[PDB]
Amino acid sequence: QRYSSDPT
Amino acid sequence: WEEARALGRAVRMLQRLEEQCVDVSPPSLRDLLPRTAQLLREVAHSRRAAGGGGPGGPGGSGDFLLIYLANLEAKSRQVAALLPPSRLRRQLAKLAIIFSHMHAELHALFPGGKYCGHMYQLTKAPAHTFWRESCGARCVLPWAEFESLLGTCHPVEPGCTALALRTTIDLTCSGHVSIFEFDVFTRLFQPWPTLLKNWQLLAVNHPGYMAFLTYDEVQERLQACRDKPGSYIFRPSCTRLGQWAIGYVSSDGSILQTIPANKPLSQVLLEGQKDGFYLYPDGKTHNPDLT
Ligand SMILES: [Ca+2]
Repeated sequence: QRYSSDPT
Repeated sequence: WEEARALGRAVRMLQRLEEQCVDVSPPSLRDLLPRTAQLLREVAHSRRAAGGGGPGGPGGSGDFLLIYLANLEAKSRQVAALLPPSRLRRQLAKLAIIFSHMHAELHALFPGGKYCGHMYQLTKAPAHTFWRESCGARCVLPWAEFESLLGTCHPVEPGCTALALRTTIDLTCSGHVSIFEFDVFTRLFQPWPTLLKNWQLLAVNHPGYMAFLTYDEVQERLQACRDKPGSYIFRPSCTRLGQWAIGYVSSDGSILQTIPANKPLSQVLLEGQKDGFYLYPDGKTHNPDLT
């Protein structure tokens, strides 16, 4: 998916 | 009705454009043109009934549609003048974003064709109260009136600053501010009590901010910085309106894009600077101080 998780 | 006839004309114009666009990632004109046309047909059918039009007068449903359809015509003429029987790619990307915004606004305020602008609720409560206290039941205002009413709480300096504000708020580039556009703006630039300072710090004075860029445009732009891990830019999401999309270069040079938590952006950027991820805005040396 286009939008990935918070790299933190 | 004149309004019935205007709605007919708009549907025909979008059908012409849909047919002229027969030659994909969001926002896409191919997708949005028939979706908008289908929604306008729904509005046309709904307007044929008695009431449901909501509180009358300036800024009501009929006023919204007069302004919306005139803008939709102007935007549709721009797209037609551009289409064949890279500057062109950029002009059509910007217009796709405008059409995505016009579709989302009409879906927000006339879902299924049925007006709800007098009942619409903003996402942030302080902003909701400001709108209903200042604007009442209206769903739309011309820019100049909106600037003046906003200034009872959050005044902006006339000239270039005010015009930059207008450019940020006016998603549909119509010259009018709807309650939907004000919802989006007050989500992006929360929190309310410092609304325009937040907007000045992020959208005027921050090198990481981009306006009116698509996902694919940011993927391309940041490749210039792929050998500088920590480089980042931020722009409004096109598909989740009211939310930010942060593009950044990871430790291995990959360009990724993420949508933050419902948190003020200044906080998300301060924490990501601390954690070593959002360091070089647009690949530039200087990260501005958000304290
Ligand atoms: Ca507008």
